[PDB]
Amino acid sequence: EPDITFFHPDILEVPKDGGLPYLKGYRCKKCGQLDFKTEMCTNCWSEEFEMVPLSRRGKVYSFSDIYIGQQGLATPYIFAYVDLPENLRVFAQLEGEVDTYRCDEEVELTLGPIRMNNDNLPIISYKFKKIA
Amino acid sequence: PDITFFHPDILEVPKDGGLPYLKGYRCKKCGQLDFKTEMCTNCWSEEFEMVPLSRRGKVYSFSDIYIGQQGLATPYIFAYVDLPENLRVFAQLEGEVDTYRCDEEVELTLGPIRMNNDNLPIISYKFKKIA
Amino acid sequence: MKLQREVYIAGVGETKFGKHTVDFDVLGREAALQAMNGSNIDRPDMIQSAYVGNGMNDMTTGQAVFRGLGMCGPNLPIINVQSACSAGAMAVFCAIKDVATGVTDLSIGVGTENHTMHRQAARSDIETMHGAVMTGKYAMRATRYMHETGATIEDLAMITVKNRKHATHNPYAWFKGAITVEEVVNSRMVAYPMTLQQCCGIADGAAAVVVGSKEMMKKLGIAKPVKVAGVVVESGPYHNRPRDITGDDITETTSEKLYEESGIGPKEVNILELHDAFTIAELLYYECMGLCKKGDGLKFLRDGQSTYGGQCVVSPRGGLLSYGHPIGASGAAQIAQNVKQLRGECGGYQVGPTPKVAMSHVTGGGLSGTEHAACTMHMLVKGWG
Amino acid sequence: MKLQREVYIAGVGETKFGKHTVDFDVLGREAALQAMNGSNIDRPDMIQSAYVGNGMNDMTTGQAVFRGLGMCGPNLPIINVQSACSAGAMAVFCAIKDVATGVTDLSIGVGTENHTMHSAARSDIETMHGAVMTGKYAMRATRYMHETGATIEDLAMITVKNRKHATHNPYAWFKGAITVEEVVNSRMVAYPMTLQQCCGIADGAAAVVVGSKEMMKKLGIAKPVKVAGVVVESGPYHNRPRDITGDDITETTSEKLYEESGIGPKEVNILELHDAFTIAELLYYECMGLCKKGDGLKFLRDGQSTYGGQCVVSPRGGLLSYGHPIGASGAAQIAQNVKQLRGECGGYQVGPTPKVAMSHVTGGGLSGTEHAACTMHMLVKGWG
Ligand SMILES: [Zn+2]
Ligand SMILES: [Zn+2]
Repeated sequence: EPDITFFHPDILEVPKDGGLPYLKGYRCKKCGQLDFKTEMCTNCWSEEFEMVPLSRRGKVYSFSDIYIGQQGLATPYIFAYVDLPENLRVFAQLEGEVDTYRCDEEVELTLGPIRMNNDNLPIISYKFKKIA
Repeated sequence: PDITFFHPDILEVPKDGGLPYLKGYRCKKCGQLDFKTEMCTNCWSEEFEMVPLSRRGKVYSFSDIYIGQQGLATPYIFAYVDLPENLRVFAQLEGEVDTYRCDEEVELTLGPIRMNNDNLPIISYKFKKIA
Repeated sequence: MKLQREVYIAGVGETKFGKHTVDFDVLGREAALQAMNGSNIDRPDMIQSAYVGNGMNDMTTGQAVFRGLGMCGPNLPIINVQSACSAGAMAVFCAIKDVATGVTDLSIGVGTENHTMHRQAARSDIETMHGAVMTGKYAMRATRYMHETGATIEDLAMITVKNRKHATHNPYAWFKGAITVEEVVNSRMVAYPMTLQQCCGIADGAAAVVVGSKEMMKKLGIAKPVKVAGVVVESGPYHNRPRDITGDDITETTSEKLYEESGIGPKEVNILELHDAFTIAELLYYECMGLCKKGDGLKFLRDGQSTYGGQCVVSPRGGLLSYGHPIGASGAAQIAQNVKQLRGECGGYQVGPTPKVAMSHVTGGGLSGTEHAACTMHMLVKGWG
Repeated sequence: MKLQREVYIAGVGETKFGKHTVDFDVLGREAALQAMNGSNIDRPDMIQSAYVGNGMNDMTTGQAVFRGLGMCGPNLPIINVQSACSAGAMAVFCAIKDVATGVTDLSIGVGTENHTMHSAARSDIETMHGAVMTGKYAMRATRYMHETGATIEDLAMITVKNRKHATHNPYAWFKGAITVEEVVNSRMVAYPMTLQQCCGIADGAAAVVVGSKEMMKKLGIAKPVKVAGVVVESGPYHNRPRDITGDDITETTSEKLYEESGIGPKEVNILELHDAFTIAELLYYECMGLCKKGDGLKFLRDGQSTYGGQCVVSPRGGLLSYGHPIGASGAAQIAQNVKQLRGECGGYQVGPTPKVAMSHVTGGGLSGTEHAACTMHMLVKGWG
């Protein structure tokens, strides 16, 4: 069967109206815990959630310029911990050049290729980039 | 380059043209007989005497293999061959499927057991029906 | 291992066994949660230790299992266990040991594996060098038994027929229902006399067992706590001497140690879950475990003494021949199903006079010169009035 | 885990660490035999239980290890343990638990691995996005450099010191003199982690024989090393911002180890830790309470983690000098700590003979967790 070209409908929403894409969070209806998509709440084990759209802007908590990376991935590439105001940390690749990012730098959501799939086609996912 | 012979410590092939034989080792400290080891499994001594083993044995049990190890051509036969020295040898049996029986007398023979990593046969010991 | 204090089984968990598209961690979580809810666990923090069995999925199986349940942390030391097919049972043995010793009052054992979602001995092993395959190793045991007792390939086939019959109304089993001796005998020959239908398949599944002290069973309000009468773990003796392969050195000694420690004999066992990876393994184990005398396993099977009207219903869940075999899961899966039989919860495939004594057995591995690398056996008994 | 009765370490075994042409079973056998001979055990039936740690070699590691020693049988229940890097230490922990509870009076813990003769699925969210372990640790270094003003040269000092510690250690793989410049100038893996700042993949084994106080007397152990404490934890999971210059599980494991043993971090003379990366060691000075929260950099710079300091850290040379056979490192740390307490380390023996030795391994860790597991031992002088 053909491999995925988009990661992932459960974590990333691309509005039907053509509006700006956003990361999706889920709030447990029983305990009120906010987390990324799960079958059951890690805190109370409830299976009832409400989708909460997350901020498109975050801060680079930390990052690393990768010269020897994952097998098959073109190098150099950058990845980071991006902290969102909703008190949720997202791991994501950063768009741009090596030796240009800093800790606590403001970033914005963007869509781009994260890796080649099993059919050697790019998988489109969320990334973060410097704000213009 | 990969091995083409299995194994100098277990199978002696005389250069003089003499009949090949399996090699046994008796621990000098506890008297246990076993195949080649650095140390005795029973007493941990490292002092042994080589004991040449009987070329004839009995098929304790066997199996005609139709779905075998990947790389090995099928069908093939393997067995537990019991030697009079009270030592069990696992080995392939030469011949056809549905011809062997339990407690059948067999004799030591040399033949290819598998292709190595360089796709060359590995010569080792096998057992065959006595003529 | 002698129990320093009493240990009882609270809730049990079991997933369906077959070809799964959800990994070992999801299967293990489902099993763990089912067992916790079965123990009336509302505060997960009550579980003080976790042991998880696995063979080939991951180095941190339990941590991946309990991750989604929010249980990983300073209150849950997790240790993963391996001994091939013994792993699932060793996981519950380690949980039992924590409770028996007073290290904890409430522990969990999880066995999990997913094989089919992934593309899966060394040549240095003397038998492997010479082309040994597991089916051939077991087929040699069958050939020898047939030579000594006059047993036929049809008699061996009866183990598959019986186990698939036992599994008919079991929704957890993979293969089940009616299969004739002819269909088993006519299936693709692997290594004479082992046909494809006489070999257990590679499957995915998980099971879990919650263990606690007697005070913990009162605290949790467990209606039918299943007593751990005994549990034994052994490793297989190594030597290159002739051995009677219709016998099983390690199964005989693990069995006998289990009877000595738990003052329960083999004739008192009502149900037995065995390592039926091959039809001949089950047939040989009737003798090795003392269910019948040496040489009488064939007569025991032929007389129906290992099914519903007999002395001991062997493989009542359908065994490995009906569930398939997820390496890390089977040992735990035998215990979960034995507990549901003692509780009288197996409607459709529930053993006749409700069993009061349930024995379980898994082996696992075994290089040249060993019959098996490991053996784990549990003796479980009714713990309520 | 609280010890119901006293547990002591008798003999220890340790193979050379490096690239081996003998497999995990041969290495494990060599380390178990050495530990047994060191315990005045010249026969196969004295040990009552065995636990063996491995990561990727086999499902029946311990059985393959004890096979050639004629020890497999009805008198030796063998259980193999995994938690990635924690495995060798969990093996020793399980042996200690058997003795502490009175299940046995004498047991053995083995850690073994051979990698060179032969990590996460794409379904893991961070792995999908291209995560690599070096990059994960490099983010911890980048954050620490941002918060303390630490440089790549300061990070490099961990390799310099640990290779220096390993110089006269015949068991170590890489040892001797290396400058800061050579470490900093080596191939960049993930900024600021260079090749020389990362532990390598290695082969090796170690074994620890544990026994009751009565068993120490029975075996005639001259210098029994007392197990003051041992703790196993699993790592908390959440997707909230975390201080990555901290370590949730290492902090809670160490504090539980101090509470149970009655021994504080300032009393620790030597420490073997999970130095898979230079940054890990430096962060662990703080996480373990060897110094205050942002003082790890000052602790390193002042020579407090080397000879003559508060605590000689990685005196064996750590993972940066031995390399890292997954199943073996946890056991190997304990074998070396025991020999340092016994004053048996010749050319690399720590100065005032240590009386308190601590060890730490972690292992694994999916997205949302710092590590999947942590195992820490507190060992003390048990003679005099
Ligand atoms: Zn909730
Ligand atoms: Zn001997």
